[PDB]
Amino acid sequence: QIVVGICSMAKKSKSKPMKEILERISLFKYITVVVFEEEVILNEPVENWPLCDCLISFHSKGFPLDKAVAYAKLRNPFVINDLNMQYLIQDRREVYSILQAEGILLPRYAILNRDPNNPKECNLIEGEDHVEVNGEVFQKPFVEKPVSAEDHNVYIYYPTSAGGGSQRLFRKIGSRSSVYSPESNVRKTGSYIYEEFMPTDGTDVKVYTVGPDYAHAEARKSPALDGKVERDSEGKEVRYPVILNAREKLIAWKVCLAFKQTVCGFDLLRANGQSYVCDVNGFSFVKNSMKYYDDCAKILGNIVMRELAPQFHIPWS
Ligand SMILES: O=C(N[C@@H]1[C@@H](OP(=O)(O)O)[C@H](OP(=O)(O)O)[C@H](OP(=O)(O)O)[C@H](OP(=O)(O)O)[C@H]1OP(=O)(O)O)C(F)(F)P(=O)(O)O
Ligand SMILES: Nc1ncnc2c1ncn2[C@@H]1O[C@H](COP(=O)(O)OP(=O)(O)NP(=O)(O)O)[C@@H](O)[C@H]1O
Ligand SMILES: [Mg+2]
Ligand SMILES: [Mg+2]
Ligand SMILES: [Mg+2]
Ligand SMILES: [Mg+2]
Repeated sequence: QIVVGICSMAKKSKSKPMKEILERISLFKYITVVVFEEEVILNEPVENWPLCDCLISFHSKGFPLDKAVAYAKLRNPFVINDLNMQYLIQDRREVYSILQAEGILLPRYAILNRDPNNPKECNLIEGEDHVEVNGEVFQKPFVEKPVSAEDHNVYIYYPTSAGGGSQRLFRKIGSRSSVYSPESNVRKTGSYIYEEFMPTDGTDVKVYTVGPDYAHAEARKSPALDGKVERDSEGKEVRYPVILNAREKLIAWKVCLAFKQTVCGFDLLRANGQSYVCDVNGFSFVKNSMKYYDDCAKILGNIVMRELAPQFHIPWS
């Protein structure tokens, strides 16, 4: 049997989408799935981790990426989602630099780095209705993102013409994704990316790749609006249908290969007749789509078979 190893925190490994997809991958005649126990990932040295021929491994809060990297170096499996790139995906400055190198449209932005060892002072000038970051002017409205991609405390600053103040986004807490603050002054501690506000129809497009030639998209209400989460009868966030255009399918192809993440979530802003990438999240499954479960398991199983069938001497056409 070809062994597919799943290496992630239990919250991910035991998620509904993961269980649905692993059950379908196991339907492949020559594939066996081994899900690495969280206790083993955290507390056992990598030399005691299970063997696999193909490794599906991804960082989330609490995951020891250093260990996953050492395991891949030790055992040299076929890696679906590159582990070294998952360090860069944690840093919005590294994400944006990769997108730029790939000729991918993204909001105009500037980085404000505050050295806490070298705070003689910042390169930031603030007016009522704009900031200047290393000389570059952002008129309100503009967006302020922590450089840490794991920190979801993204602020939007409104112009005087629209009543001033700010919208403070955060990781969903039940009914809410953002709240208005009367505060008009930017944050004075930390490092941030400042970017131009892209005007959408009030929705974000979420894109989910399975290799560079498959991308499911769906839309949700922007947290940049009032911050009230729309939930269905079953208490799941309301999703709106999306079909990607030819330009957007090319963006998905580029993001998947540039970040070396077979399974990759990213966000698109449909604005000014174009589509801008504002976030790359790495490993992410579509939630509550049976057809996605079917398609994702079939593509990942076929990738494994195409890559490893020859050295296993298994017929594959
Ligand atoms: O907010 C939710 N789930 C989110 C995950 O949070 P966890 O439940 O895993 O903590 C989050 O994971 P982290 O970034 O917090 O680790 C990530 O799920 P992912 O691991 O599949 O990426 C994210 O999706 P993205 O933001 O798209 O990465 C999910 O949000 P939903 O897409 O709303 O389910 C929710 F509470 F489950 P819902 O019931 O509101 O969907
Ligand atoms: N330049 C922008 N213009 C307009 N809206 C933006 C912009 N950047 C971000 N947003 C909005 O703010 C939301 C959060 O920004 P995003 O960079 O996706 O944050 P995050 O903290 O990485 N979220 P997540 O998708 O869960 O990882 C987006 O979904 C948009 O609705
Ligand atoms: Mg099987
Ligand atoms: Mg994540
Ligand atoms: Mg996002
Ligand atoms: Mg993100």
